[PDB]
Amino acid sequence: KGIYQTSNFRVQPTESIVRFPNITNLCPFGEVFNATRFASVYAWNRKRISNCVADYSVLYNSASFSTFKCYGVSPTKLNDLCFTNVYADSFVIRGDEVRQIAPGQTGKIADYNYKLPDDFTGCVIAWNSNNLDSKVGGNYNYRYRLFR
Amino acid sequence: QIAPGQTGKIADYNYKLPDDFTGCVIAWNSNNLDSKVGGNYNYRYRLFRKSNLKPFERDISTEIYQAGSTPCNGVQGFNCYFPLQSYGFQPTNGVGYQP
Amino acid sequence: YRVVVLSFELLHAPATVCGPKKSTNLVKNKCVNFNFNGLTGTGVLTESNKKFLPFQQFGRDIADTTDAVRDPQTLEILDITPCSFGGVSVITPGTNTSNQVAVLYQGVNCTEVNVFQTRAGCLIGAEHVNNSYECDIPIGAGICASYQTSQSIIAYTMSLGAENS
Amino acid sequence: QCVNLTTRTQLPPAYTNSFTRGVYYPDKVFRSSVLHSTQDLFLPFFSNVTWFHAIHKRFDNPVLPFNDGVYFASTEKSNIIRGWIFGTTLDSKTQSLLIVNNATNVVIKVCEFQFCNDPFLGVYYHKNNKSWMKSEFRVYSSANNCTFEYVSQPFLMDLEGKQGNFKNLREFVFKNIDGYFKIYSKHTPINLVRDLPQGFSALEPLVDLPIGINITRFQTLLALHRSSSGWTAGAAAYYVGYLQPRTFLLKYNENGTITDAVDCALDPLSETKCTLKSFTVE
Amino acid sequence: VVNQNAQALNTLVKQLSSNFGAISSVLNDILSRLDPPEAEVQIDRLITGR
Repeated sequence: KGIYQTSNFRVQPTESIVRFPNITNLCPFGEVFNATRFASVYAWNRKRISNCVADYSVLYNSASFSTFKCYGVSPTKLNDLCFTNVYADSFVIRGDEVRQIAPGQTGKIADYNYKLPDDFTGCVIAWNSNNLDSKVGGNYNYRYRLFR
Repeated sequence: QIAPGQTGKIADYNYKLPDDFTGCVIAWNSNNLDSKVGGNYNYRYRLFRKSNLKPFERDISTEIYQAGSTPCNGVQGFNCYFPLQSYGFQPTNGVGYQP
Repeated sequence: YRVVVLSFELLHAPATVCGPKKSTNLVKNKCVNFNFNGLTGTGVLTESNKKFLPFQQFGRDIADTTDAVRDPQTLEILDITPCSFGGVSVITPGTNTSNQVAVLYQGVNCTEVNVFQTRAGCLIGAEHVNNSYECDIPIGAGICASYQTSQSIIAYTMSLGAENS
Repeated sequence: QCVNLTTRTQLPPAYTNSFTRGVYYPDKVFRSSVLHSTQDLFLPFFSNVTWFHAIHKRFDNPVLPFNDGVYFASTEKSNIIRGWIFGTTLDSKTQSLLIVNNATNVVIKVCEFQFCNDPFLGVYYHKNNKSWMKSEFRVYSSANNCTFEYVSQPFLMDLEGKQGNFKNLREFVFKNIDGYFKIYSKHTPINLVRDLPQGFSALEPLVDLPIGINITRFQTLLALHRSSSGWTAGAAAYYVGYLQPRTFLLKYNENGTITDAVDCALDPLSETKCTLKSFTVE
Repeated sequence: VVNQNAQALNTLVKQLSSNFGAISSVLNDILSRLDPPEAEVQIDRLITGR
């Protein structure tokens, strides 16, 4: 006969709460590919993107790209990874020339124009410009280096 | 990648030992036998999986791994890959690629 | 085909560009596990009258334990109250007398759960009697329990003895 | 670029005493009605600081070592302080940092900079139409290989000269920890003659730069004017100090602000306070 | 009696922030970084000291 403490009761959490700041003040990645004119394969511009937040789900789920592929990193894992420097290359190349863009590739455009190192961790994006760049009579503004 | 606490394409997909596992791991070079011409398809493995496999478990499900929203319908395609894969075996492979 | 090549390079310099955020709904006056920025824990979120410095997001007590936090998105002062916890006390007579049992909680009102409340906490399985008798089973806050009269466990105020003038 | 000021005169680095200066909020932790003890790089109380000034026959823009951290205090009228130069070799051979205020935005960049022997900014033709607009840039000749850029929000800075007591006071703290530059700022008006006034002020966070470079030396940018070796300087005084790993007792009030600080090592009295973790010695 | 109890309670609580040889005093931090077999080594130091 008496009072005995058999245990200590503890209330468990019902649900988990999540709170963070806004997504505001991003880098306009959409404007990179949205730019009216792009540099030539030899003239390709290099843009330095830093100090912002990047949302890659809009580019993958927009269905606005002809071909999308990555090397060394999966597209779903980019959202959970923080990068110090992001360089977005811009240029125009032939359709059959897109296959030469990759780590340790060959060909005219790869060796004499633009090449990807074997350790390149980035991604590739391309879409058909025939509705913009190509015009009646031909457009010679975009050139390339044939010999080196 | 086969050992208590170790992770990788083996421990996380097909074959996993528990962290408390007590046993002996033995290995030897069969390259002079198992390697046949360009490859041996009798030994396969699960390349892709949607979650992590627990230790002391064997999952024979061949269901197509679907990373996207498009239904795979049991065939390869965009964001659809066949998880079961075969180890390439050749007599000329390097010590890292030898069976 | 217009091609955009993104070069991902991780150098010794600090990292800035990161993926998107979530910022789910907020809940208050309930036990939940909350994670704010790089801080995690379990407690009850309640808005208080305290005012944090605009440049100080998180607070701490003398024990270095944060009692309140500021919403990383909205500007508010939310006090962090730990979830209800306490010891489980079982007041029952000896096996020879009866098997009746009365559960008692310490430092908490009646939540989980003849449900009565006392100064020591929630007391279930007992009856409150105004007549004060000699103490039998000590509880607390000047309250004792005993098994009496069709008999059950009752909760009465501990008596100091008969009055003598 | 390679030209040096003619009016600039060399002088010995006279020293002065600081009272409580060098106290700042260590972190973002909020605390009230408690007494906290922490160790970090601080300016000891009753220590000796350096005495520099700028005027139309002595002008001081010396080089000083950054070491782990430093404390800066300057009394301003026209806001003659234009910024600071941070770098290891102070040349294009490495990456140097420049914190500058153009009167519109705060420009902060990390590039390969061409170093000038005596960088400054001149301002010409005040007279009527008071002007006070930047013209010549002697900070750097050229820049490239930029890994960082930052620009603050637009603002209007008043560069007009004033007379009498100094109406502006800027006390900053510069340090580098784990490749993170920390800047703490405080601005309050004072009535001062020379040296430093006796009082207490708590500095607040301004910006955080994850640049992650080593700075062994620094300079103090100043503005010159004349009605490029013949420019003149206005009357001003600024100070520099060296931070040391000292422990202070920061007394938090009900609102959360620091009421006063106590250095654990000053005299045998203060040591008793950190021993008891209280400001009342029985 | 009140001061002696306050020092004992305040002391007992402040020891939770101590590392006790562990990498960090927070339990979820060690579990969220080291592998299961490596974490137990560090968690034991906290349990031992605490």
